[PDB]
Amino acid sequence: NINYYKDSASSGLSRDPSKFTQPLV
Amino acid sequence: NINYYKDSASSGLSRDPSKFTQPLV
Amino acid sequence: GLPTRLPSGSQQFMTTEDEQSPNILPGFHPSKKIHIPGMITNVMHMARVDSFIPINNIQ
Amino acid sequence: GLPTRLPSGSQQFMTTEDEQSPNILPGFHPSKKIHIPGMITNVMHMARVDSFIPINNIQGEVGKVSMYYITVTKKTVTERILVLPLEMSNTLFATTLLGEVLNYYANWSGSITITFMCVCDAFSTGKFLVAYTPPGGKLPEDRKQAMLGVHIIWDLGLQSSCTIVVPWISSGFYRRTKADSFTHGGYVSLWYQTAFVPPVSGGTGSILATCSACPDMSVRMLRDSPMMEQKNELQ
Amino acid sequence: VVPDTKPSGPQHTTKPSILGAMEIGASSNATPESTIETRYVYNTNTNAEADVEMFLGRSALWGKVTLTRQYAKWEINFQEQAHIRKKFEFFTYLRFDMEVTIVTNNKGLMQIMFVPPGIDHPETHDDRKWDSASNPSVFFQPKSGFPRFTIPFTGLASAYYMFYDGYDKPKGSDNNEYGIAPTNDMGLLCFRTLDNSGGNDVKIYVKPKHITAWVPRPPRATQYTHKYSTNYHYKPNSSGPDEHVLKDRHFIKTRPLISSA
Amino acid sequence: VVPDTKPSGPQHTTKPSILGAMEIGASSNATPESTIETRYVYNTNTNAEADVEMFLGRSALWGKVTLTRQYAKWEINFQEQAHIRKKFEFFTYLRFDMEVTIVTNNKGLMQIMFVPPGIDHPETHDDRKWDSASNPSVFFQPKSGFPRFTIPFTGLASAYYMFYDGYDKPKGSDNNEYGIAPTNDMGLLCFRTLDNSGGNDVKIYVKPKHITAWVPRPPRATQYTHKYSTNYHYKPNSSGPDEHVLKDRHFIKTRPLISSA
Amino acid sequence: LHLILLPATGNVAENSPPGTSVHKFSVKLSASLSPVIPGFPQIVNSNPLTEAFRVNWLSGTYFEVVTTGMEQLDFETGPNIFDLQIYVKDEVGVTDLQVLTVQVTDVN
Amino acid sequence: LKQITIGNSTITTQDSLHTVLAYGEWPTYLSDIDATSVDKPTHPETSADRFYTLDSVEWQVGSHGWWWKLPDALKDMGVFGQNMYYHSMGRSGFIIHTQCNATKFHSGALIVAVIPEHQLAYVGGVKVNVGYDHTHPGQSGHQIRGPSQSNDRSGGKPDEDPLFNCNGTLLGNITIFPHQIINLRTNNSSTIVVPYINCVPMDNMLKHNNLSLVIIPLVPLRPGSSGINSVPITVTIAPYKSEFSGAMEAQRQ
Amino acid sequence: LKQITIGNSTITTQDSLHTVLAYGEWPTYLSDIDATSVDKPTHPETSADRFYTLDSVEWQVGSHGWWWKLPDALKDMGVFGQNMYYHSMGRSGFIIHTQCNATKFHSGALIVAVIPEHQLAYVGGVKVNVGYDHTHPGQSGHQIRGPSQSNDRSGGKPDEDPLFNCNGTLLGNITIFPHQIINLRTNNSSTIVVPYINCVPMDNMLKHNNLSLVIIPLVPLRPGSSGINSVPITVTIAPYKSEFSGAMEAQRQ
Ligand SMILES: [Ca+2]
Ligand SMILES: [Ca+2]
Repeated sequence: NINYYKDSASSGLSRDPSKFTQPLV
Repeated sequence: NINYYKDSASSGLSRDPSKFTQPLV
Repeated sequence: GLPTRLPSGSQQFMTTEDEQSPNILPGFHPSKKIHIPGMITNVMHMARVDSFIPINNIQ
Repeated sequence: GLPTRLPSGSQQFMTTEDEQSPNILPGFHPSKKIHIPGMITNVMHMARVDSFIPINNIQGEVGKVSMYYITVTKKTVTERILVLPLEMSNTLFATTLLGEVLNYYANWSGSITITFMCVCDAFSTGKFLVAYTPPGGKLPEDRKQAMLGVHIIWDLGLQSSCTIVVPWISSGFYRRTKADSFTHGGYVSLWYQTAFVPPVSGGTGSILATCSACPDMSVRMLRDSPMMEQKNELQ
Repeated sequence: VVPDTKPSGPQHTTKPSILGAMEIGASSNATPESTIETRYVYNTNTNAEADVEMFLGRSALWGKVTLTRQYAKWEINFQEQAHIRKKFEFFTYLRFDMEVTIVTNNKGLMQIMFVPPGIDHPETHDDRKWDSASNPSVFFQPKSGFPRFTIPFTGLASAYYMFYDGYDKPKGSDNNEYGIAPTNDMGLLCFRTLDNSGGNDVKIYVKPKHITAWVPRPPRATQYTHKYSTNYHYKPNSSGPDEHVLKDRHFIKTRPLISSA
Repeated sequence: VVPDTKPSGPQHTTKPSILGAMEIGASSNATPESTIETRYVYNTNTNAEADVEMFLGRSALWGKVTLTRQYAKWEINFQEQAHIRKKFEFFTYLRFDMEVTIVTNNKGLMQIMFVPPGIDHPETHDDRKWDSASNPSVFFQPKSGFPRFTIPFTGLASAYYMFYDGYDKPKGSDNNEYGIAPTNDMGLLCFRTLDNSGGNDVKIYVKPKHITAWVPRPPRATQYTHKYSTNYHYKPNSSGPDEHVLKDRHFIKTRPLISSA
Repeated sequence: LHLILLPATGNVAENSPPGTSVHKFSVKLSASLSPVIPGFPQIVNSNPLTEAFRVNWLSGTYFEVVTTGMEQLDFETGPNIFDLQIYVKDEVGVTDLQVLTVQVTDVN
Repeated sequence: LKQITIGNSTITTQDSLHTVLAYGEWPTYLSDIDATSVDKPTHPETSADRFYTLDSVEWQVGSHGWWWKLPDALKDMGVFGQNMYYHSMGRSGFIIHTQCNATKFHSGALIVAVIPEHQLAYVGGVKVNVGYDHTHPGQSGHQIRGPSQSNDRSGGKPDEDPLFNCNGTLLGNITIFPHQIINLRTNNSSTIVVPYINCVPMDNMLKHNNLSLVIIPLVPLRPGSSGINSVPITVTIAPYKSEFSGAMEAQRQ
Repeated sequence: LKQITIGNSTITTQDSLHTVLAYGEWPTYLSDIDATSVDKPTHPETSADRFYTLDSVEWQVGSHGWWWKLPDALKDMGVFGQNMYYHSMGRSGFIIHTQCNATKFHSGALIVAVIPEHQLAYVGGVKVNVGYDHTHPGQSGHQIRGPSQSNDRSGGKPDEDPLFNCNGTLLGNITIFPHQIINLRTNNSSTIVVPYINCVPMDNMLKHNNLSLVIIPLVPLRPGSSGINSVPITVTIAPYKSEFSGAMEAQRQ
């Protein structure tokens, strides 16, 4: 995992359901 | 941080306000 | 110099490939990331929500 | 040999990229670096210096030194004396040090210092209200509508200058340099608080103004400046 | 990975794990262990092609241009092409860096100039504003390589607005602009050729990376009519005297009879 | 990064942190904590695109040339293009290495020869002075690659003069030269083509790196008229009998009325 | 009411003729289109005291400050800078007082 | 049985469901790590954060729906509206209580959704931005009035079709949004607690409408054996953790 | 109250500001790490480093400004001028004290700036280098005489416009330079201490003018109730840490 351009924007692609499907109290 | 040409001029870009804005004694 | 080879699939632009690219506008500081409610990381979490079937699709 | 690949963006000449380049003239020893006074490392340090706003840019005074001051007098009713719209593309700010630095950058974020100085004799006194209307608000056209914003009230005596810190009040995190209606910066307006009372009946004072950047001011997205043109060829 | 199937025998329960209520606004917790008698199944399946970084990070075409007299101009927006616009309008706010690949069939020497917002772009080739000191510019030959550069997140906010329910001006104004048109402009790309040889077609393939999607929305069920506008009443014929009719252009197909499909 | 906003409550002070004096030649220390009641704000903003290495290190166009009979000649100076000249004339002394990228639309085989000062350059293509033993020369094909080489700081001083208030000769002389014309010459680049195929336009994109800026100056508020000359009275028409009039060519715009903007 | 182009500086020559021009200004009519009272704009005060600056009426709503020659400008003696204040006032009546700083050059 | 008290007001219910907490987050105050403007924001906290009940709309037969933009609907509702008109920026969470009760003889349903950034479509045709006056109707809301080819198009009228949610996205997929259904067989009310949803910490409360409460009669109102053909729907919206900064003159006319 | 003593001279003031120290550095001697020429430089240290007061200029109404090049202005001022004419190279810091006092009835301002390398523009038109005689006027300075289309252009005359600082850069941005303002309401004097600013350790003091003191009447001189229409401005310049090397015959004619 090398960053060939020395920048964070210059990199490649980077890497819970319950806020939907159960948004209850 | 490799210098591919073995020279100081061959590198890339390199990296206090108070001498202005307050040049008082 | 160091012996290299350029096999097939080197000078090709695949759209779905993952490569690094030179940052235009260097030194650009992006605006800060605040906590916005509801962040979705996987579109299956959209798929897991109950949604109405149009069961009477007639003309 | 070692398997390599040349992805897109390899044989391209981007101007703003950072690459190493082969030194022509190798073995060249540069001349030595001596201590020259005043070394500047960041152009924001140029932007943070007080520089005079041409507050009288009207169609007769431009091209003259008398575009840097307005003339005040003893009036009965309160009048709006001066309006500076908080735009870095307005010719009031864009010709200063702060504005001609910030006109190179598409966005800016921070606070403005605006310092008003009244040049008059040692007996002329006066109180002025310097109000900053925040973004989204109309230009006041009444002192009661102007005192509801970010204001200061400065007296005149023993020191001629007073600074209003135009604070960073904005929805977004950065404000556009070329002013639009979405990210407009608001207005700075100078009012008579009580008067300007000179030692004679028809006496006058000359109010100047300087602007600079606060320490929390930032810029991004370096672009061309609209404060430079080239229509002929320099030979 | 997805959860494995758990074994379930016959159950005689008094709390039903299958009678729910649609009215509470919460979806069901119902797994196949509630309804039937299941077996253990090792599930090694992933949804790693369904996360936002893999769903949106694909390098879609954002805009096409044609060089007229050695010159093209394209303002950066995901709004001209409907297939990437639908995938972006799955969400409300998106924060992404974008890498921009230019696929041109021109043969020769081209120049891209990323004009940041707030300045005059070059209005033609051979213009004086191509000679710039600070505007970031890309020279390339389209034979032997495609150019590519990452524009980082230039937002004036924590994210880009895919939808904006507001206006840029106050209530009394007349040139008010609904939508996401004033909220963010990503600059523009000015194309020119310094040679004459090849074709004129320039395609701009933009890949969103480091994506953070913030509020989910319904996928659009109608064809787009304009850009920055979210309309969907297509006005097909302007000339003939059926002019003021408006097609809908949706994707809901019909079946001849329910309970027979 | 920039300093954070500190919280400030109501203050009743007898030393005002907002009454200063413009006459002392020092700018204000006034922060927004003096004038209003502030809150704490975490400021992660940087000015890393505003330092001299990022402000000036962008690869601006310094000079254009056109090959007339397989030959061009350009003396290295930042003075023909106004947009890089304004950014350099922000400062008085600048010490920088420069990398020189040549963008030519010629197709074939070109030669650059960096002629150092003090010798005769080749006056044409096919000249004998192209055959040189010690003059550093660059051969390249413009298809498959742009040439690039770093010229280090060749100064005869600790920095280059952007402005010089002096003369090269004493008082009695007649061919005296005001300005930065005698103080430094960066050599010249002699271009020739060994083929004939492509175009004639050669653009020289020069990037200052390892920059050290030494005395700040006001940004120029007028258009340039000549080079090495710092004049600004443009004499527009030489022929017609309005000849001795001189435009100003400044950028101060006017407003119709103060206290109405 | 507003006085267009007045906060401003005029310039008269030293031995100027009676009737010379020293600044040209205007008046915007306050969006009610109520015209100026015909005795106005005047000069109420000057800074040291002064005659021979009389405000004249050019063709239209445009005015002009004109030395009438009742007092001679003599730069080798004083005074060399005046601050006249110009007082437009319309038919309904909403006044505007604005200063014209008049300098005297040196004819030699 | 349920009770929701925010100061100087109280909501009480009898046949009520679980309260929906929108996207799992409660309304909070703006943290110092997420703030941009420097001045100290105001906090009314008891006279703005209270239950303002808007006008009742009438659920008849053939009613296609209603929508209220937020915080536009509370622009003349108390000191929340006064603080909105006097400040440059503002943020606010909301607690939206929708009430419709008829009987055990009535039938019907109401999908009550809260849409963040409901950019409404134009009513149809040419490239025309929708009007400021038509997307800011106040507490009266906007009766959706149904799709037709004969709808008025004068001056940027909004879209009138409830099936496409008046922005082109299908109803029934509206359940991706914080919603509840008022089915008159089972419940009569629906409480939705929404935090401040925006990609910016504070913005102008008059230019930008963050939320948009949308009520659609999914199933029509059958009266049954009872002569009542139309039942009122009342919407009680309470700001919660509302703050405003950048005080200035009132932004009225 | 202030007092500045450099040998055989003394400056005293009563209503004076903070002294400006140009770019935060005091005038120093040339270190051995920063020197190029091999011979030992001379150090007068008491007869050259002293306050030389130039001729007074008259601040009237309509005066556009004055400028004095340095160290050209001190070319006939004492043994500093004699050491400048007899040596090949030289470096010197300066202490510039500007005096203008009128009354409590006068008004006016004077931006008193010290410009390093004030490369003056030509007075206008064709590509003509400005003359040696016009940028070296001695202690008399150069009255700026105002912009006009009728200005003399014979023989490389310098620019006469004070607004563009007679090199094209706007006044008011002149405060990036070491400056002070003499506002007659508040102060009467302005002391600026400048080190040796050059990108070279020593150069010829007759060919090259390092500094250029520029005084501009920003606001005109109102006399008030008092019949005094013009007040003198006196400029007292003292070399400081001046050194010279490479002694030779006098470079006069
Ligand atoms: Ca006379
Ligand atoms: Ca005379």
